[PDB]
Amino acid sequence: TGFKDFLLKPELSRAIIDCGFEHPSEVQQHTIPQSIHGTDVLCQAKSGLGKTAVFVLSTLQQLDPVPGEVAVVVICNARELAYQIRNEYLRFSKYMPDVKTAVFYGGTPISKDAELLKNKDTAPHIVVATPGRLKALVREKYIDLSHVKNFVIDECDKVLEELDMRRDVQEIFRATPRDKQVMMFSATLSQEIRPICRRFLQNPLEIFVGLQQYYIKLEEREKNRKLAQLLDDLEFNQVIIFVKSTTRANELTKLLNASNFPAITVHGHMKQEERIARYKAFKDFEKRICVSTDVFGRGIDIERINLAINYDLTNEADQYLHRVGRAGRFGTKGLAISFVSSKEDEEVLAKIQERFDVKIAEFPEEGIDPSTYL
Amino acid sequence: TGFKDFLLKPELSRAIIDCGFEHPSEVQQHTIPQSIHGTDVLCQAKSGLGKTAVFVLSTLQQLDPVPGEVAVVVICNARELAYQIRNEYLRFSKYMPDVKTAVFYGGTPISKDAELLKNKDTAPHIVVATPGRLKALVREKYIDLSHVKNFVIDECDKVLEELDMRRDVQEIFRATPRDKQVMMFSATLSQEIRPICRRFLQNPLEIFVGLQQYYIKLEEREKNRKLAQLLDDLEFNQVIIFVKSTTRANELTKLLNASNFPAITVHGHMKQEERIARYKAFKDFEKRICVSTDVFGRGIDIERINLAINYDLTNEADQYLHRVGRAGRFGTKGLAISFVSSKEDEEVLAKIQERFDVKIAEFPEEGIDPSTYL
Repeated sequence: TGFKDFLLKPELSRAIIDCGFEHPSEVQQHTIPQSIHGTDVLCQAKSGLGKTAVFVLSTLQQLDPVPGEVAVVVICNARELAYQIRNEYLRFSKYMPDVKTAVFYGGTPISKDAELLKNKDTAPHIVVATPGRLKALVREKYIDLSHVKNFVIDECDKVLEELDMRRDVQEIFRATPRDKQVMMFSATLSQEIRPICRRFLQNPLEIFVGLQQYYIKLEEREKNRKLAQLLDDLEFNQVIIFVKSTTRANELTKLLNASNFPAITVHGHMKQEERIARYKAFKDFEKRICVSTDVFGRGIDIERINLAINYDLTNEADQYLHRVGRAGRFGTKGLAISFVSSKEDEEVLAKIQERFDVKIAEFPEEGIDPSTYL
Repeated sequence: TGFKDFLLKPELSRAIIDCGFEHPSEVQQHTIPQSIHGTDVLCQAKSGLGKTAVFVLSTLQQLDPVPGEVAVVVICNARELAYQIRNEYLRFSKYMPDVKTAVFYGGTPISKDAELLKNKDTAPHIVVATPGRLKALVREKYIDLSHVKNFVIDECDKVLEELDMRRDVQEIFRATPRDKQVMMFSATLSQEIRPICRRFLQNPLEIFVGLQQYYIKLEEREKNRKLAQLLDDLEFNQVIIFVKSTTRANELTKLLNASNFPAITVHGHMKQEERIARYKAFKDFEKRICVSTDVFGRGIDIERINLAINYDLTNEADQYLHRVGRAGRFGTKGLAISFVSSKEDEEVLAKIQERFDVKIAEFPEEGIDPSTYL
């Protein structure tokens, strides 16, 4: 239990242990201890290495709940991301009954958010939101932000370069006390956006920047039968299958369900009500197979994924490393298999091995030992 | 026939007259005459003011076809845009039987492009392509670019800032003679991309930078019957109907098709194979009605749209001006009608009129004269 060295509340440490966390990532070791003191944070870390837990655990530790009073505000760029972030607040405030959280975004009647804000059972101490609706709550005085002590902007580079989101965020930022902690996070903080960020911070802490791999050389007409055989022989907990288009995702998923391989699919061109519903179905282990485009190529963390299959290879090596990264989370065991069915699959597979030193061996025809990836 | 003052081939001028062109836009007046001489061009012009006709008519005038020899190469960033550009070459080479053109992009077997390149009926003098596939044609020597005299990069700022496209484009650019004409076009040429552009030019010519509005105050349950009546009484060529959500787009479009109002819909939550298929169906006048979210609120240019209906009003005035801008393209006649069904429709309609000086009159109960918008 490495997080207990941060000297956090016993309710926090207990919830962190129920979430499977045992070793803090490097961004959390470099940010959490000094963020607890209320120091402003401008943080950059690579995709999926745990920036959410930084400001979630930090604000939850500084929080002392005052009833009916919003103390923490978190801003992101997308509605489902806000829903995801609020669900992380719920899981770490598991054993803090006094804490109440709410999320707000467009697409829902704003009158119901007003009622939820006044109710004594739902009056939130922590508010996650998208800039548009939260501004529509500040300006119609459905919410009071005169007591905010923690102001968080996630994906701050996108929030502050899009100018309609910047106006809303700055309107929200001017309803808060000036003597608050401000924290910003993004995997990409270019030299051109950092000066814009600094106009919200005051002397901030600035942080800047087991997987077995095989390939199979085959033809496109042989992918369906070889994949079905792979899923019958390999012993996996959950598998993610990456495809290069949405049409190939839906058609492959339809053939998997027809062949007694229960699978779901997530991609663009789909209603977000449906994208999230299947995301939760796969995340909560109702089906062991997920076919998706690069919409799940980065960041997604599902601990039961120990098999990633590149049904279609990527154009460049960087996306490949993020794809196979979905398996073997937190240095656990995993297995990655890529299909090489054309000329660029061979040059991109050729360009992956010099970049990372990995010899992506050809999948042996006799198969592999289950112990070598379990 | 203003284009005849450029002193172009009689076959070109004749095809230009069949395309309805009669007056050159300012970008074409400032670029075409000096581009005909083979002078390098770095051109910036606003969206939709005719940059395609600049390099299309210019290369077609300089072209003297040599059989089996590629003389002109055009690079864009998207596959459908390449298909669109090649179709513009077809329409202006209408009366030039010697000219042959081809387009190449991913998603198709590359062996068939090789066969099309060798065939004496299809060996192209002008090649439009996306950087990925054209590089895969140069490096496997399916195409010969040792004779290119005109090299065009459309949307050059996107082609050269994305680095996988820059590598491919520079690999293609090194298979061409160095003493060729190079032309680049984009609506956005920031100060940061122009030095990168100049490394391909040599002393280039550098060019840098009627709507009737009404509203109807009604209730939400009355929108369907009032819209159906509006589409039966008003005389429009094509109509765009803007909705605030994707669920309301699909349900409204389904009711329109049931009531003998053939319509299509484009929005998020949809497979992009399907989004584009309906975009082309509406753009090519197969159905006169399109229901969409703000995915078509900006930029989209369809000349037959003379009626825009705000079935759901926007949150802020800026998006309203872009929405109604889809009708009456290039200063032609148009008609805009917005539904006011709640309190903010009234304050946002209130805030539109001070910003733009327009008195958006209430739609008269007796209807409006067809002459006032035709």
